[PDB]
Amino acid sequence: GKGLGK
Amino acid sequence: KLYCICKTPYDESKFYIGCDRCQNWYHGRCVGILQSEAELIDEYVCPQCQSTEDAMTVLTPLTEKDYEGLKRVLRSLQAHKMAWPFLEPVDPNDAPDYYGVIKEPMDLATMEERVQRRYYEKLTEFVADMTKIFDNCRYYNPSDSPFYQCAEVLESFFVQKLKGFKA
Ligand SMILES: [Zn+2]
Ligand SMILES: [Zn+2]
Repeated sequence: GKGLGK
Repeated sequence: KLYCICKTPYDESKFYIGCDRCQNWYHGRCVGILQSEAELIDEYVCPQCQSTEDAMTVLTPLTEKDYEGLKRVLRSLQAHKMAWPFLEPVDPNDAPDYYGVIKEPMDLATMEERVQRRYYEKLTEFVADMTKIFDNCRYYNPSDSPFYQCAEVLESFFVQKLKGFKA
């Protein structure tokens, strides 16, 4: 996951 | 001059079946078809032509009936237990960095709007948008996250539901 998170 | 998958000279003593697509003739024997068996299929379609037909299903224009199909396919996806993350655009409030990470966002509601306005001209364009949904999710979310697993499951489902879509 490249994202900070949901 | 040479015929059939076996590339041999024409022999008039042998039973041939003709492919209604390319009009080439094939030894019944080489295609696993007896004469009595050939009088039960109306249109023989040879190995080479058949795989061409298979390949071109995603490229031919979407008919009015195909559009009925896309609507059904979309509805079954929206109803799937694992489709909850994909129903609407990601909310920036839930994932503040999302629209900075994901360059081409996609979701099922956007795809429904696109089907509504007949945006798709070939099946491959619909598949491309669906694939974006899953690829984005797997890109943004860690592999051990239920979001990622939801993408894995839903893509597998979709690929199944697309079999025998087109006439
Ligand atoms: Zn053929
Ligand atoms: Zn042959």
